[PDB]
Amino acid sequence: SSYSGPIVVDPVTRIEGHLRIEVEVENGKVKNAYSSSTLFRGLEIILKGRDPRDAQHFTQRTCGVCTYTHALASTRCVDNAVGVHIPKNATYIRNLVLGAQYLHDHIVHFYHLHALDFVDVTAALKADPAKAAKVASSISPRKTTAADLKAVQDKLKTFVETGQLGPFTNAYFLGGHPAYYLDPETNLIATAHYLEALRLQVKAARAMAVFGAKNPHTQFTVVGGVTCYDALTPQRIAEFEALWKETKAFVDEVYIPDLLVVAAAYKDWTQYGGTDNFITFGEFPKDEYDLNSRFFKPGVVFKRDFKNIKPFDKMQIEEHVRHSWYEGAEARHPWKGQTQPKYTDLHGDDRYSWMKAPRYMGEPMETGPLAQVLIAYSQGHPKVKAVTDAVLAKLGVGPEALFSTLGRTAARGIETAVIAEYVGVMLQEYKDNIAKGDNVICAPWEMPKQAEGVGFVNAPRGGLSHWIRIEDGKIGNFQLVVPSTWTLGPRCDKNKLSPVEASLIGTPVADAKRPVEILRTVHSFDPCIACGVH
Amino acid sequence: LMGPRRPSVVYLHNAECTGCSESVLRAFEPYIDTLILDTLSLDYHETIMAAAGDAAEAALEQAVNSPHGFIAVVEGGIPTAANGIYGKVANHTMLDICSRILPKAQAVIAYGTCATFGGVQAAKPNPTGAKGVNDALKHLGVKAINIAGCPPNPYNLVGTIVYYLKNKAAPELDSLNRPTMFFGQTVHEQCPRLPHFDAGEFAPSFESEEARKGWCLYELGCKGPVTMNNCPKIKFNQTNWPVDAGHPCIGCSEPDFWDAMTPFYQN
Ligand code: SF4
Ligand code: SF4
Ligand code: F3S
Ligand SMILES: [Mg+2]
Repeated sequence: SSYSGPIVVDPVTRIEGHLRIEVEVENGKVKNAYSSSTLFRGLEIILKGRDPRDAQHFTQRTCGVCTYTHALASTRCVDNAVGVHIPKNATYIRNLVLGAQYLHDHIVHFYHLHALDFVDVTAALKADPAKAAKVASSISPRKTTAADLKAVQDKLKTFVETGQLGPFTNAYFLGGHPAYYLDPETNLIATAHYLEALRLQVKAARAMAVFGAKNPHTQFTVVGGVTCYDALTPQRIAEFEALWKETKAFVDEVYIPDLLVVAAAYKDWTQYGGTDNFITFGEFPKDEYDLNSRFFKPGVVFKRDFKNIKPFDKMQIEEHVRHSWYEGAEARHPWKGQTQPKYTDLHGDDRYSWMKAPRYMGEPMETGPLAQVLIAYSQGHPKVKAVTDAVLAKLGVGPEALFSTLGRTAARGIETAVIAEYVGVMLQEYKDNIAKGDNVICAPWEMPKQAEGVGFVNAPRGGLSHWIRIEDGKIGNFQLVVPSTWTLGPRCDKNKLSPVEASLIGTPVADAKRPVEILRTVHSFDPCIACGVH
Repeated sequence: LMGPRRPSVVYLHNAECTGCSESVLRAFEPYIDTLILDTLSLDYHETIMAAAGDAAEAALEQAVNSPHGFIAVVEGGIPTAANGIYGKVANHTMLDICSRILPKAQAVIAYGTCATFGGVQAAKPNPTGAKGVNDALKHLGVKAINIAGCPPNPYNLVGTIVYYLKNKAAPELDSLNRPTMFFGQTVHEQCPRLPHFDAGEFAPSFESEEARKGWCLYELGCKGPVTMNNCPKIKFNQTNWPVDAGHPCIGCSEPDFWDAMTPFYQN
């Protein structure tokens, strides 16, 4: 029954943006892969000549999934270029909004983007809700009853019997699928939590708007700090804190237990989707000018050598275009970046994506939760170690298991749990700082006629950097190098496969018409194509 | 994916950041689960649908050719430069996809300043020749209801859909084809800082005591006076909106605002 031949997945759904994945399969296993990003917008071109203060408003529209993150990166970049040191409270407020973004983003990724690769929603109808409730209650301090799950089952039953399956139309699990393993009861628990997560995420996102005006696309940052004097009030802090507390409870009581039950059922997925090299920029600074002041620290790892973490040197980044739809073949450091579109169609002149191919010391680097977690762990981060160790003990696997599709999925949860607790620490520090009588949230600054700046964010998908060259007080060059660009960009001029391409080699494909195994690995990177290409 | 019973919605993603899709997920009373289970049938949506690839393409064709009819909700501008190649889905240009599908819709809603007016990728110098839906597809007689903002208030999408389902017609539309029930007033005439505006009480900087005290943000660039939206009334996420967070309006529900309203910190 084993398939040899191509498979194309276009569109890849349950990602942000427009991705085409192409693979070559031989005897039922992926032998070759191409990551093709098929929308270009050209925000870097549009920014040229504009006021540097305007950049964050444009670049935030790089992505509405990882909303805020680009406004924060551009504002850090312009803050850096003009040499302003923002007030402690601006750092706290920016950091808190970012922590809230991570919780929202990862919860929606696991349930609403990733889980339909592993959960058969229609098999939930066959479940025994009483058995299901016992299972749910055994994995979480939250008690679930048979009646609770029967309500979900009854709602789903009515939906399915209507014949209008909506988002479930033509799903790869319909009719059953050999790569779908869960029993009906676990399908029912996951489906109940999927639905619950649709309303919880409203609260998670609202936490960002308490300080940040609105979600999506916050509007509280400025060069020099933040604008939201109301964020100092006890009422707004309490409102934030209540949403955070409810969000964290969902992470701890619903998301992580579900993540572990699914991972235990798919333990074969420790064997696929590994990568060699990792990069991370660190996040949640005490000092805006010192990455090593961040709660997660930057670092670089080659060939899984975590005993030899290398410092991150921002000058070792170059973005390749040889296999991308841009002019020529010359890789550029982003302070010398070029964005010169030139389309050749799929594989025309060996080019197949609108993403550039970032390389660090010439190597392809995974970024995102697995990089942040593994590097933190290896740096001795006590909270990351405690949660990672508990997850591995629960799953009964060794650390080697993390180098996989399952491992990266688990790392996204680990980071969610760690950040959810750390938001409480930042909140307390913020409260303490106000109580000392510091009510300042914005600092004055002056625009230089000529400057260079860079801003670093570790976003939910990894290391984000915005790079500016100011000339005559305007934007002379503005380059974004985004986490999905690293992970899902194409080959470079040394023909090295990018992390997603390389990770797909060896993927089994049970049914080429329904290649859910490809989706499991691709989705585990949490692709953001609007981000990767901009 | 549909048949009778709930009205079918086909949701298309062109040149977009997915912020408009995310805004719909923030729907409140009704929430998005009620909308997808009870009110509507969401028959194609690349961000959340289970099918991918050929299976997704099949679901789309099934929805578009249904004898029951469908409503199209469109996010993102259409890149038209170089015969549409800057944006493709399933190796078709977005221009071709929309040209084929939207004339078949019973009604079209352009959701998003990008879909309504061209948006961020249409800002100068518009390398991809991005256009709003009605501009790009004028020649095919497509007249989408425009729900503007970056992203819009999801209250405005649900209110328009509910109206449409009730009345079987679009609501009163302004000269930019936006419903007057939501876009009939400037942000400014609804703003709590208007008394300071009237008094010439402007914050001269974000760090100033005047800003701390909530004075008017006009001198810091506020585009509220020239922007039609219901932000101060409905707010976002049931809790806040840009000026109440201390930041000027950047005009985001207006056509061409990336070029017309910039520099964002000047008036
Ligand atoms: S209107 Fe704004 S939020 Fe919506 S897709 Fe366009 S850039 Fe994104
Ligand atoms: S802050 Fe803006 S919308 Fe409010 S009164 Fe001043 S100019 Fe008008
Ligand atoms: S920037 Fe947009 S969200 Fe409202 S306050 Fe101004 S129209
Ligand atoms: Mg770039």
